[PDB]
Amino acid sequence: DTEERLVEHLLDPSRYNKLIRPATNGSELVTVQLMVSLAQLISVHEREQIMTTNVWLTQEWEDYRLTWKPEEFDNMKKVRLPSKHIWLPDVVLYNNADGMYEVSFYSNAVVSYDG
Amino acid sequence: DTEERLVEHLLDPSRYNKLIRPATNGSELVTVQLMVSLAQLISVHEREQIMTTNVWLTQEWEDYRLTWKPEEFDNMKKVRLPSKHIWLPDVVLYNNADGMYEVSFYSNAVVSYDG
Amino acid sequence: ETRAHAEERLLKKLFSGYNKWSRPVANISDVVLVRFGLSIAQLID
Amino acid sequence: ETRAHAEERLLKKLFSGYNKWSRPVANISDVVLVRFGLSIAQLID
Repeated sequence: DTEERLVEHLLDPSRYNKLIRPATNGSELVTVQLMVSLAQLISVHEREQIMTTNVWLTQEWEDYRLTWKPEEFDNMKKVRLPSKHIWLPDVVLYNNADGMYEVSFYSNAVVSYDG
Repeated sequence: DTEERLVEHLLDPSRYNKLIRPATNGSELVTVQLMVSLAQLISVHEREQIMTTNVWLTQEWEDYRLTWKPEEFDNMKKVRLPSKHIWLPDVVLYNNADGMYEVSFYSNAVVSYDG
Repeated sequence: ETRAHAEERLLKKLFSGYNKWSRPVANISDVVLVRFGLSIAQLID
Repeated sequence: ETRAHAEERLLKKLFSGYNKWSRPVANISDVVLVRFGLSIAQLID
């Protein structure tokens, strides 16, 4: 019950906007910390020069307009949010072949009270 | 007639929210009983180390906000509902190759009045 | 007076309060009859 | 006052009366200039 009201409070279209990025203090840069972890190395087609891998890329970034008071919402530290709604920086293989560029599943994103 | 109004009462977007999982009294565990049934063993490609099989995985979980009074509506015991609308736990194979993770058909789900 | 204008009013009227996931039957005990048939365009392989 | 809020106000004002399919030109007789450019990432095969 409380999670529903909390998510409705955070993801209000009038209050939160998906298009513009968050920024403070005269266009300060928003740092994105990414690191890769490969689950299995599928194949290496040497004849076609193609390496097929299965990759999890974990991305961290700070965001200020998503902060909430944790004490009011029953002391919740973390909440799930759909990746399609909240803003996210696009990260894609720049030298990728075979057309496919972006990630597949668009998993849900964890959001802490700090932002 | 009563079936339509009952389904509309259950699946009201302003009343039921899919993005949040059910919980009572601060993150109590919701159990998920799943069991597998092997339809047939389709193929085994040992050259690429891939086993293609036909599987029916049955999932059962208790849910409380979908309950309804049976005495009010012509003593209806069970109702069918679409999968994409009601919440469903994500149970996909990890060691799965070929990228494909989630199930294909997204069949209807039976719901009893108990929950 | 045109045919399209009348069909538009019909389509607006019947889809006004119609549901998709409700199994359309008069009573709970009554059944439906799904006449089923096949045709083969070609036998690929 | 903050920059993000100003950009939000701009984006809200801008898309109020903008239609996608309409070809944006001052007059019908006037033309547009589409500067076009290519770049080769790689030659796959």
